[PDB]
Amino acid sequence: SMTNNKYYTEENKKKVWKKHMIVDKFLEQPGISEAYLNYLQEEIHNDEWIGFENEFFEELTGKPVINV
Amino acid sequence: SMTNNKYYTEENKKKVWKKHMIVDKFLEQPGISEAYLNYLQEEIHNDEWIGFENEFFEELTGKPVINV
Ligand SMILES: [Ca+2]
Repeated sequence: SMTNNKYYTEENKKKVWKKHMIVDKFLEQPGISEAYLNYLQEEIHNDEWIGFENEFFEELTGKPVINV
Repeated sequence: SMTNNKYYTEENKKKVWKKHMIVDKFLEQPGISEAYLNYLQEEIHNDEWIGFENEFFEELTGKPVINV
């Protein structure tokens, strides 16, 4: 969670990996998953997300979070 | 699956990085942020989260997701 390639350190990569594992469980909780869907349905049209087309597509259509 | 270092590839690191930015804005929405901190309060005790205590602490006390 930062747009700076300078902060894109493998230590921060691991930090972010683990925090995403934590929040992923929260997103699957009933109610929350629907409000998250509503958020994405709104956010996918927000042109501030330059270059995130593919990640918005994967989250909205329920594609896996990572590539196995 | 995110626990297996076999998939800790660089493509997956970047994918997680960008998806975590998307999810971070949702967690700042009013209502959701409270529900998330409640979730964290409950879940910190579960043994699934052994060795995630630093991340739970950072998320619980409003630390930046990455160091910076
Ligand atoms: Ca809806």
